[PDB]
Amino acid sequence: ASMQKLINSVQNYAWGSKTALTELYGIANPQQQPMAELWMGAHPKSSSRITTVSLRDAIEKNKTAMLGEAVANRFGELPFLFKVLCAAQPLSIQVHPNKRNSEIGFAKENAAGIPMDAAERNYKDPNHKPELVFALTPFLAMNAFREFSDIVSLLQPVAGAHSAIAHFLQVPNAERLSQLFASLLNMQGEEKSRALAVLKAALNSQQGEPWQTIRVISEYYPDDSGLFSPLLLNVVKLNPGEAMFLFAETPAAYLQGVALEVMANSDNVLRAGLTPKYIDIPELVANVKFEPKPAGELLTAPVKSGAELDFPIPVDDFAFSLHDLALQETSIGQHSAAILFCVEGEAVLRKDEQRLVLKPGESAFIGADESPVNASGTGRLARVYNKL
Repeated sequence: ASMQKLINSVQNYAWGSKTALTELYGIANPQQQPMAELWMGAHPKSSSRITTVSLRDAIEKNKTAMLGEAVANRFGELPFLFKVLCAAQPLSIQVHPNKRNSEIGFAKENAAGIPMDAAERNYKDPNHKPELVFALTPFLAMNAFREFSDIVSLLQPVAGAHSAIAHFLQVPNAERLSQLFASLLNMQGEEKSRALAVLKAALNSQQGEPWQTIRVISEYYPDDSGLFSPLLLNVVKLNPGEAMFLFAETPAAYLQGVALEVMANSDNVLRAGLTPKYIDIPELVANVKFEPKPAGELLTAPVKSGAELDFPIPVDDFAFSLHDLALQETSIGQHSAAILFCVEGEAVLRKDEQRLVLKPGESAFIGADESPVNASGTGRLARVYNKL
């Protein structure tokens, strides 16, 4: 009644793990389909359900009661989508355009009648909202350009791969990094073969990172210019419990591991490597900020208050927090809708006389009108909500 145990959709994309969700959370998979994403939210294409009715429909009927006044007024819907992402294969490198360009791209595609579900559709929102990724198992990824001196150092053993690399080495700056980035992506035929050969040779003469990451990617993307991108972008291996923001105009890729993912329901994606799909390179370059981001600034620094561990997000759309469960009840309240997810151990949620048990991988939806709820047990409980 007050606490709705969620029935969640599993997107079976080809790149998904066949065993990850089953091993971690005991979720059934007898056909051994690749389970890529567990969706917790009210996305129109595949909303979570409550005991069954659609959560989206449940929210539609009583928005102010379910979402709260603040969220209803600001967004008019559940403003976030909460996912468990299981990367068995490396995914494409993606850029999320900024607000200004997101409006134009969104408008451009709408002006040409491009449907929202079409494969050509890159822009599905007239705004940039950030994305938080939170590691559940060791999570390999790429995020943002390295310091120019770091890129210089890493490009030395493959200087002869392409003239644009040599060009960047002469003057390591933003505009030549942009030229390098675009030229790499635009390599064709024997220009591509020559460059790749030089890289594959360097793999045998270089050790450690990011050369090991290139080897891991090359199994799935052997004939792809994106194999050079770990030399340009920071390779990050998040330990369980660490988190990362996806920034606008900043190339990033999820390579392997299991992680929680909070985002806005609609997303804008320009592919930037590790993909068979066509890439509009001028549009990509126009939507990329070629400014180095040091490794220290990649991880989101959380804030611990009591048993709550908040990961501050620079926008009101969604908030993320971990709650260390104890045997004594602690109150988990909010002025908005919340989705509670049991990360590990076990979570007993209580609202008056109602009790709801959540084993790892299970989740519950708490409406704004049913806050607060008392949580006890062991392990950690993850919450997505709004600080409004």
